[PDB]
Amino acid sequence: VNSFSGYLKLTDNVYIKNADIVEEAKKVKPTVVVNAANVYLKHGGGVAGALNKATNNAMQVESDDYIATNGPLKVGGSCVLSGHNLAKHCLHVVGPNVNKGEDIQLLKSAYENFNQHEVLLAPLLSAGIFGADPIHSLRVCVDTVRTNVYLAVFDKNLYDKLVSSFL
Ligand SMILES: CN(Cc1ccccn1)c1ncnc2[nH]c3cc(F)ccc3c12
Repeated sequence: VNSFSGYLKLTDNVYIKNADIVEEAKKVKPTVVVNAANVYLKHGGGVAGALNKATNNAMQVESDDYIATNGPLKVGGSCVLSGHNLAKHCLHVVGPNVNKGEDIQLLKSAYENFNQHEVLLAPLLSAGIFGADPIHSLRVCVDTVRTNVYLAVFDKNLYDKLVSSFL
């Protein structure tokens, strides 16, 4: 039993809700919140900008030190950093950005990072300003993640479409 509330169950291990991931993170305090990161951990907009703003820029400060030490992530890769006031940990995952021409096949590799964590609160990778089709992202999620994932979808219209079109 966990504290996630109001989710629709899609499969054995995938759940979905219309929610603001920032507000869901602050209420749940999950062990892991997933950020929709880029390779530079520059949290300027989309989910990343919202999560970083909610940490009063502490996420960005920590991320800049991470990059100065380790260099950029790989597209499809991830790193674990602090969850600050939102979660125990933040798993920064880099899905391909279609608006940069990155290979959509890397979306599966991106979701594989979720399997290293038993339970996660996450957005749909490569959705929003990353330019992928969220229906495809949901399909890859369901077909790749085996651990328990709670997907927060900000846009109510999109959510209804994701639920209604799910196979
Ligand atoms: C993937 N996105 C955004 C998105 C874009 C297009 C269609 C659907 N969703 C999110 N997903 C879950 N929670 C979110 N909180 C957000 C707060 C923001 F200020 C900006 C973005 C998000 C956000």
